[PDB]
Amino acid sequence: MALSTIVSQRKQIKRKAPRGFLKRVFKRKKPQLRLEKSGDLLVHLNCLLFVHRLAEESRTNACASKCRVINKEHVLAAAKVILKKSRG
Amino acid sequence: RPRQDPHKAGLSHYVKLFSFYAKMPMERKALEMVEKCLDKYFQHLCDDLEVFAAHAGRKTVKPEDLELLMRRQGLVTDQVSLHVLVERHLPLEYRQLLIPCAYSGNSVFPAQ
Amino acid sequence: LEEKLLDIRKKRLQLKQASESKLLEIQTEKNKQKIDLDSMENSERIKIIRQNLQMEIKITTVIQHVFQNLILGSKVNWAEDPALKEIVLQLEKNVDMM
Amino acid sequence: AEEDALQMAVGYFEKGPIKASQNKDKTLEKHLKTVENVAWKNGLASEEIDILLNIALSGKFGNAVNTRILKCMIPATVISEDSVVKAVSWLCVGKCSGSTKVLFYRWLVAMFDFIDRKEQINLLYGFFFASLQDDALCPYVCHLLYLLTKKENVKPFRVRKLLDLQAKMGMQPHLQALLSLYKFFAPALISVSLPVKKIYFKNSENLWKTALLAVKQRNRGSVIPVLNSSSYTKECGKKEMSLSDCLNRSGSFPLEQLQSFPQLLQNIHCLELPSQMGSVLNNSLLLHYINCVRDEPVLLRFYYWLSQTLQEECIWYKVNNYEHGKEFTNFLDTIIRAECFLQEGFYSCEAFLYKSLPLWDGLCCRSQFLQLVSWIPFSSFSEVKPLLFDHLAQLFFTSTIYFKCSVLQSLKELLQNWLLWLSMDIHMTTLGGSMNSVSKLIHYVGWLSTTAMRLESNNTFLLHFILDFYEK
Amino acid sequence: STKESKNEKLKEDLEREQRWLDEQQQIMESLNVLHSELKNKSESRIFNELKTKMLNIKEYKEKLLSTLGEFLEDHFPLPDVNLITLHEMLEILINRLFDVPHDPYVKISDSFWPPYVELLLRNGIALRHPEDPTRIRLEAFHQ
Amino acid sequence: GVLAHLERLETQ
Repeated sequence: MALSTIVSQRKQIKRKAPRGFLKRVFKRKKPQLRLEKSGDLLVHLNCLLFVHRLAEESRTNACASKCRVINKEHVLAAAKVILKKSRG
Repeated sequence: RPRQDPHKAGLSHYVKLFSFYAKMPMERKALEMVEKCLDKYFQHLCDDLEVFAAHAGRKTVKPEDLELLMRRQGLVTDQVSLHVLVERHLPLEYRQLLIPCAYSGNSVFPAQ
Repeated sequence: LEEKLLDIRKKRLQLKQASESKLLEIQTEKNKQKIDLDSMENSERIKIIRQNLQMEIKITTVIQHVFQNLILGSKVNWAEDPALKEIVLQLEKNVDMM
Repeated sequence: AEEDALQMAVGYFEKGPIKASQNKDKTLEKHLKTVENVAWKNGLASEEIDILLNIALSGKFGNAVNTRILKCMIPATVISEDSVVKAVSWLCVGKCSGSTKVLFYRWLVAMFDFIDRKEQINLLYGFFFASLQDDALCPYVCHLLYLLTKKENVKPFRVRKLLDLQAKMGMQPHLQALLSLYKFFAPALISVSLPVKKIYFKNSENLWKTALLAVKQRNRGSVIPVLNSSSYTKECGKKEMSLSDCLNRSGSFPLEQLQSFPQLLQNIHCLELPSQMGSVLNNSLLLHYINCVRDEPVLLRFYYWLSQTLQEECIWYKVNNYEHGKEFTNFLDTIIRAECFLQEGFYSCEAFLYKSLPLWDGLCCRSQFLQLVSWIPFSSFSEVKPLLFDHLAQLFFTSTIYFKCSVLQSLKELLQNWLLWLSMDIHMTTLGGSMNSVSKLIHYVGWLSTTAMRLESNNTFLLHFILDFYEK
Repeated sequence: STKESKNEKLKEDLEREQRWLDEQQQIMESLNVLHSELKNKSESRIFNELKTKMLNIKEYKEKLLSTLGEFLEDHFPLPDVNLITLHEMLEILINRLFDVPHDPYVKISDSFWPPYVELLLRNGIALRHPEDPTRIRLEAFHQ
Repeated sequence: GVLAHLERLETQ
């Protein structure tokens, strides 16, 4: 397999969430606010749902645009709608 | 002698989750794209949480703000509440901390 | 060497010849004892008690599993109380083989 | 000496923690040092195992102290079952942390065979199976269940639990092994085909490897089908439970439990036959059973399988395929070694001999072929002559001297086998018609020997074999 | 040379035949002992066996049910619209599972407060409907 | 055996 192409992961990594990374990001972005006890878990869940939406959209865009391998324009066009739908 | 910044180390988890959910071979040029979209999504999420907390009248972020945001996103409704999504997508160690449960003489944890 | 091998093989053949008929008669006796008792199947009181046995077995299995899951989820120490220890030790065993 | 100090240390463990005198904490650390020393030099007894396990899993001395108690746990003696039951109950309490739970599970996996009784451990299968929800304890609990699994434990709802766990996590080797085991124990509920043997469970040496070796030195003083159980089509369509198992009768004996000679002795009258009879060809415990069975379906199945195999694997019959080569020779050697036992030959070999003899050249598989010729059932000479002996003589009168010696040896062995099988019938066509066959055989081989002596110009190397035959 | 080879093969075959003879003697002795023991050793008795089996099963089930009721009463009292106890919910679920086999789902009511429902769903006792979380069913343990 | 020995004598 070429280094440019990555095969799909047959096994999923452990479902442990990087709570420290999310806390550090939320602190460096908005340091004036304070997150609650387990808000990072809800942020992780929202990120999981966003990634799932983006993945399915990129998959259908790549399979509908005469392609067996996900390219850059496919995920680009998927993000251009997913990012707009994810805000409210 | 490898060197990894915490940002890429944090984003690699979601990148691998995306690669697993795609169920299709993906070119390497899409990884940085997914990372940039994740950064933009995190920025917009932080801004939305900030404005929601400001409108709520308090400085701290509470789970009702995230519930309102997910409801505006179309993910959470009155029938399909947040508990259903927590049970569907989260392991037991997090469900024990998020969803309240009673045991041993009506002892409820967390207090809800 | 051949003088020894001859007698060895002769004894082996005799043993085989005996064991053949022995095992044959054992097997035929076992089959004769099993088939009639399997094919008796009187319909005066057995057809009514078999369904009751099945239903009781199912109900007992369901109750056993429910009690086990409840004791597990209640987060209580059962080893200190022997009265509950006997129950949690008798829960896992089968019901039909009683 | 120091045993009184050990008793005082375990008594202090029984008392509890300390609040103010933190130098007594260093004193109990010296006590732990003594416990580690005595566990390294000779180990620990069985009386303090329960107390130390309950203290470590209670959660009173903190994680930093309980982390090394499990490491210094060296079972010099046998482990009791009530201690493990109390440990499982303390785990079910929920006061422990994750690291101590992982350590306890690894210790229980490493010290599994050091327990005397294992029935009450299997009686707690549900408490071990329920802990598969945690992603941190999944591999160790899977490894433990891979050893604690029996037939009465596989149930459909646990199969559904494993299926949903696989759907949520993906292809995990510690899950694939458990799924393969569950399929082996219940093939009518789960269908799994694993690709390859690769390392499924990690072979990570535990912290007690130097203690494992210590307790060991203390205790010092394919052509053929694979072996599988019967097809699951037995009792496939059933409306109700049979009257036999409702009354708990004998039943049958499983095939995977048959691993030794006493187990065959105890259950010789009731056995489970394989799904493919060819697998019996390379198993001594099943050869001992089929030695005295004389059943028609088994013989028919074996005949069909062996005939098809010999027809397809031959080198000069029905196909020009020399690619087999040594494979056919090894198969024939296995067949000969199997038919030396049972003191008789199969009918498939006789049919193959009758079929492939006119096309033989006399050099491909001379040894195995001529050894298969010796195991021919006793029959009249006039009937068996045109099928075998005509071709044998036609190949004999035009070959080298070594072929002559080989066929003389084969005929001697055939005569010996015929005489051995005829000697037992007189103890039970009459004998008058039976002696005529061996007389005609002796006259035929004598004519062969005379003609061969005339042809080979009176070679003594052949006269030796002739005299060896006449000696018998 | 040929005689030497013959002698070697003869010795090997002698050893193998001796071992086989020993094993066959053991097998024959065991089979004879088993046949002797077997030779040494009417719907009324069948009905009596079925009756005592049913009686044992009923006694065990009654004892287990009484113990489960006592446990649920002493460990999970009535919580302080009114809410029913967990025992009533379990009985309703079992009844719906046993009476209606193809439709065992029950709609969640106000009496089923989130604590007990979450407990039952976490301990694997109950399962939500795949299409609407407002309906729950009991796990088929007997199947 | 004797047959294998005859074979290996024939090969040479």
